[PDB]
Amino acid sequence: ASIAQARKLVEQLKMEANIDRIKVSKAAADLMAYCEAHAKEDPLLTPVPASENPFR
Amino acid sequence: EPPVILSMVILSLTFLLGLPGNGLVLWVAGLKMQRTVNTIWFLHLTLADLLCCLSLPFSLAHLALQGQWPYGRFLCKLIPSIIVLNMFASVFLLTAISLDRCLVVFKPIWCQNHRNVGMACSICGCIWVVAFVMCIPVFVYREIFTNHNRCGYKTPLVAITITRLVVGFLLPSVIMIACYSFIVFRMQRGRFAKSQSKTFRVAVVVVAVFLVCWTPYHIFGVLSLLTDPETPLGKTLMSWDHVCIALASANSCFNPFLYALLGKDFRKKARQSI
Amino acid sequence: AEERAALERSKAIEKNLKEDGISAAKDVKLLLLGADNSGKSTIVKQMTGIVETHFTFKNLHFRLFDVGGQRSERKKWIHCFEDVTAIIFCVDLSDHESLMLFDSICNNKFFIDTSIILFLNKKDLFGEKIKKSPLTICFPEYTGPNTYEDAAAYIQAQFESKNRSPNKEIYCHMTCATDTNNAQVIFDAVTDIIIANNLRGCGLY
Amino acid sequence: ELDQLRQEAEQLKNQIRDARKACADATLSQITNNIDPVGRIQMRTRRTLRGHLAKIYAMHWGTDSRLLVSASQDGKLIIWDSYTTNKVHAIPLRSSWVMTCAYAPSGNYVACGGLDNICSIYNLKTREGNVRVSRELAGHTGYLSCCRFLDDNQIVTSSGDTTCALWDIETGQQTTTFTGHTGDVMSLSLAPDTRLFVSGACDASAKLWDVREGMCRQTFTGHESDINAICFFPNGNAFATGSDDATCRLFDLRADQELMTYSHDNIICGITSVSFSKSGRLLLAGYDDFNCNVWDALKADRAGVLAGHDNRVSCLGVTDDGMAVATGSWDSFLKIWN
Amino acid sequence: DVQLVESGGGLVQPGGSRKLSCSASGFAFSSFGMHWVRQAPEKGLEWVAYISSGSGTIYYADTVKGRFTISRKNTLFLQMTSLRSEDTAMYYCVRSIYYYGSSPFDFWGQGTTLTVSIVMTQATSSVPVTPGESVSISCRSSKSLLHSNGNTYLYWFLQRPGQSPQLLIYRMSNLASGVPDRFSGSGSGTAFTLTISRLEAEDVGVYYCMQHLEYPLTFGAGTKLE
Ligand SMILES: Cc1cc(C(c2ccc(Cl)cc2)c2ccc(Cl)cc2)sc1C(=O)N[C@@H](CCCN=C(N)N)C(=O)O
Repeated sequence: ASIAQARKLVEQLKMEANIDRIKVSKAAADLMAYCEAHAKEDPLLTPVPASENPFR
Repeated sequence: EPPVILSMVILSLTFLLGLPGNGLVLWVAGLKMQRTVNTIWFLHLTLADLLCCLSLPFSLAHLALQGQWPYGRFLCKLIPSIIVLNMFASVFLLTAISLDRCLVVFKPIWCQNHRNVGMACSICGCIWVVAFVMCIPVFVYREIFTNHNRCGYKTPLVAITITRLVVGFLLPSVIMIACYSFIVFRMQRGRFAKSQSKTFRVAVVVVAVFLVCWTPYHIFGVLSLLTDPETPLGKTLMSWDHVCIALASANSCFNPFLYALLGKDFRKKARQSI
Repeated sequence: AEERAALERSKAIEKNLKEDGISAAKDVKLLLLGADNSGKSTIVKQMTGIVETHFTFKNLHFRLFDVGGQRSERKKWIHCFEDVTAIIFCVDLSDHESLMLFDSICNNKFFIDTSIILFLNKKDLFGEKIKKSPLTICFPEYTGPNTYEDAAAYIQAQFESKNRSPNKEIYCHMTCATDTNNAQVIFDAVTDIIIANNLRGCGLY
Repeated sequence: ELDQLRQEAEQLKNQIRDARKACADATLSQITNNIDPVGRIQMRTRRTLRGHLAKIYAMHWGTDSRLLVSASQDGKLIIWDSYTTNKVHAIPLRSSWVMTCAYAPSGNYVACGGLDNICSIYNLKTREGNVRVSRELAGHTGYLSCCRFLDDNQIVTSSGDTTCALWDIETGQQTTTFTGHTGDVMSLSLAPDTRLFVSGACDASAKLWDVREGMCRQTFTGHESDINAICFFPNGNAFATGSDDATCRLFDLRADQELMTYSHDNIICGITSVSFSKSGRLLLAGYDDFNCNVWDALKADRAGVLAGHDNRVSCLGVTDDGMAVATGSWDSFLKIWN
Repeated sequence: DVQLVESGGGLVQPGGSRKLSCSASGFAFSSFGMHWVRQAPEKGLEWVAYISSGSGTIYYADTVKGRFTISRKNTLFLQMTSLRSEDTAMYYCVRSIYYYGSSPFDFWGQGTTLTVSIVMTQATSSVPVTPGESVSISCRSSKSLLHSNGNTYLYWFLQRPGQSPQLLIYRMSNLASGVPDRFSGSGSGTAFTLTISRLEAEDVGVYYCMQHLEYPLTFGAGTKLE
C-alpha cells in the first residue's frame, strides 16, 4: 500500500539529490555581467528622448 | 448704509465659503468618481451651483453702483436671466433628488428592472430646458430708464411674480415633505427601526434649511405686490430686498455640505485627494 | 487613408459592449451553500465545475449557483462571488459541522455586508425523532423540556447567535419539503434586501 | 519499514540541505556593494484603456509589442492596439468564471480557462470572418489557473487539482502529465527556449519541470506562505517568486538556493504579480495595497512607486523590447506607463 | 466555400435604367465593406462605388455621382440611372475588411455583363516572355505614397484570361494568402516594381497596380505578359 508511495518518495529524493552545483559568487558574477552588458539599451532605466517615444 | 453693507457682508461670506467646497465637490464628482445613477444628480446640482457662484462679483459691482448702469442694454438684458436659470435649475434638481429617493424606497422591482443612466440624463435635460423657459421673461423685459440711466423693470408683472412664487415654492416643498414623510413612515417596521431616528434627523435638517433659505424672497415679492411703492412701509421692502436676495443666494454655498459630503465614500475620496 | 474604418469598427464594438453590459446589469444573483446531502437538491429541483439554474418569479430573474463539486480550499475562489445579493443556507435538522461552516462564512472579510437566508428543512423527521429520541445527545448542555417547539427555538437561537456585525440580518424559515412556498420566502427576503441596499446607497441609511 | 523509510527520507532531506548550504560562500549584496545606484525612476501614465466592466484577472502581451489581450469576469475578452487605444476584437465566452488568458507567439490563437475545468482555443484568422472556437480540452478535475502556449500545436496548463499536463491542440489528448505537488498550483512560467518551466504551488514550494521527459528536477523551499506569482530572469538562469508573506525572493537555478530577499517593515499586503526588466536590472511587483514598487534587483532597495490604481493590482507585464509596462486592477482599468 | 453571385444585366436603350444585385453566402456579410469595379471590353478597370460596414459611409467616383446608388437578406444592390453608351462594361462585386492587419480586396465576384444600346502610370504595356524566365513590371505614381505612420499603399492584381482578378501583393510588401512564393514586391516612395521568379504557364495574363491613399481610387493602364 503506502510502501509504493514511500519508495516513490525516496526515489524522487535520490534523483533530486544528484545534481551538481556551482559557486554562489560565480552565479552573482554572471548575473551582474548580464545586467551591465545590456545596460545601455534598456529603455526604462535610461529615459529615451521623447522624439523616439511611440507613446508620446 | 447698514442694510447695504450687511448684504455685502453676507455676499462676501457666501462667496468665500462657497467657492472652495463647490470646486472640490465638482472635481471629485466629475474626475475622481465613476458615472452612476446617483452621481448625475450631484454633478448637475454642482454645475448649477458653480454657475450661480460666478455672478457674486457682478452683484457686488451692482451694489457699489447704487442704482446706476453706464453699460449697454445687452448685459442688463442678459445676466439676470443666467442667474435665474441657475437658481431654478438647482431647485428642480433638489426636487428630482427627493422624488428619486422616494421611488427607490417604495418600488424595488420597477427600480431594479428599469433604472439606468439614460433616464437620469433625460430628466436633467428636461430640468435645464424648463429652467431656460422660466428664465426667458427677464431677458425679454429688462430695460434701462433714462434723471440718470438705471436698470429696472417696467398684468404681466403680477403674472410673472405669481407664477415664479407658485412654481418655485409650493410644489417642490410639498413634494419633498411628502416624500420624506412617507420614507419615515415606511422605516418603522423591520430592520429600519434602528435608523428611523437618523433618517428623521437628516430629513428635518434638509427641509428646514431649504424652507429658511428660500421663503423670505417669496414673502417679500408678495408683500411688494400688495403694497404701493409711494405709500409708507414700502421703503423697508426696497431697502432689505438686497439682504433677501443674499439669503436666497446663500443656498449655493449651503447645498454641497448638505448633499454631496454625507456619503462615506465621498468623504474618503475628498480627504484622500486633499 | 484607412485608419478611419478601424476607428469606426472600434466604436461599433464599444457600443455593442456597452449595450451588452446594460442588458446584463438587471440579473439577481444568489449563492447557494450548505453541508453534504443537506437537501439543497430538493430546493433547486423544486423549481461539472459549477451548476447554474435560472428561473423567473414576479418579473425577477433569479440565478442560483452551486459550488458543491469544487473539492478544494474555499479560500482560493471565494472572492469571485463577492457581489452576490444574498446567501442561501440549508440545514438538516434530522442529523455540528454546519455550525462551524456558518461561523466561518458569516465572519468572512468579503461578506461583511451580505445578508444570509437560513432554511430549516426535514421538520417532520425532526419531530418524529424527538418523539422517539431526545435532543440531549446532539446538545449535551441543553437543559429544559423535551418538546419539539422548544428544541427548534433553541436550535434556531444557537444558529442566530453566531452573527456579530450589526449591518446584516439573518432570515430563518422552517421547511418540511412537502410544500412549494420556498419561492415566496426567497422573494420576500430578496425584496427587503434590495430595499435596504438601495436606501444605504442613497445616503439616508 | 514505513518508519525506516520516513527516517531515510528525513536523512536525505538533511543531506540535501547540508549540500545546498555548503556552497554559500558569500552573498549577492556583499558583491554588488560597490556599484552606483539606479536612483529615482518616475514613470508617467501615457494611455488608459477603459472597456471592461468587472474585475480584470489576466492580461498578456503580443509578440509584436503592439497588441494586448485582456480577460475580465464579464464574459468577454478584447484585443487592444496599444499605440492608438483602438479595439480589434471582442470574443464572448461560454462560462463567465475566467481566471487566465494567453496569446500565441505567432498571433493566430488565444486561450482561456477558469472554474469550468475546460481550456478553450480560438482561431483569429478564419476565412469566413468572425472568430470560431477551434478546440475544447477537458481533462482536469480542478479549476485551471494558468495556460501558456509553446507553439501553434501544443499548450501547457496548470490546474488546481495538484496536476500539470501537456496537451496537443490537434487531437486534444494529454501527451504528458506532471504530478507531485501537494496543494493548488496557481502560477506558471516558461523558459526562454521553451524546454523547461516552473510552477508555484500552495504548499509553499516551487519546482523545476522539463517538458520532454515529464519529470521533476529540483525543488526550492524558502517561503512562509502560498505562492501566487513567478517569472524568469531574461538570461533564463534565475527566477523570482512572489508570495503572500509580503516578500519577493530571488532563486538561482545553478546555485540551488535563494540569493536575495526583497521586503521591508512597512509592507504587509501580499504580492499578486511579478515581472522583470528586459536588461534585468529592475524588478516590478504588484501589491494588494493598490501600489506597484519598482525594486533595484542588484541592491534589494526601492527605486520608485506607481500610484494611480483604486483597487488591488491583479496583473503586470513588460513588452518584448522593454519600451512599456502595463498593469490591470479590479476597478476595470488598464494603464500604460513609460 | 465563399461565393459572390451577381446578376441582373442585359441590353438597355439609352436613357433607361437597371438594377443590379450581389447575393453573398458563406461568410459574415454584416462585418464587411463592399465595392464595385467595372472593366470596359477593351480597357482597364475603373472604380465605381463603395459602401462601408453598417452603411455608415458611402463614396462615389467622379463620373457617376448623382446617377448611381449603392445599398446593401445578405445581398448588395446598385441602382443605376440615365445609362449612356459609355457604361457598357462588366461589373464585379468586391469584398474588403478594414482593421489592423487585415487584407482588403480579398475575394472578387464573377461579374454581370451590362450592354447598352492620383495619376498612377504604368509605362510598359506589353513584354515578351517565355516559360522558365524571370520577368518584372513597374509602375510609378504622381504623388508620394508613404504616410506619416510609415505605411505605403500599393496593390498588385492579376487577371487570368477569362477569369476574375485575384489579389497578389497588398501594401507593397505583403504576400496574400494562397499566393505562391515566387512573387515579390519592393519600392520606394514613388517608384515600385514587382518580380516574378521561375515563370510557368500558370502565371500568364495582365497585371494592374493600384493605390489606396486617396479615396478617389485609381488603377494603372495594365501590362500584358504574353
Ligand atoms: C434676480 C436679481 C438679481 C439682482 C442683482 C443682485 C443679486 C444678488 C444680490 Cl445678493 C444682490 C443683487 C444683480 C444685478 C446685476 C448683476 Cl450683473 C448681478 C446681480 S436684482 C434681481 C431682480 O430680479 N430684482 C427684482 C425682483 C427680485 C427682488 N425681490 C423682490 N422684489 N421681492 C426687483 O427689482 O425687485
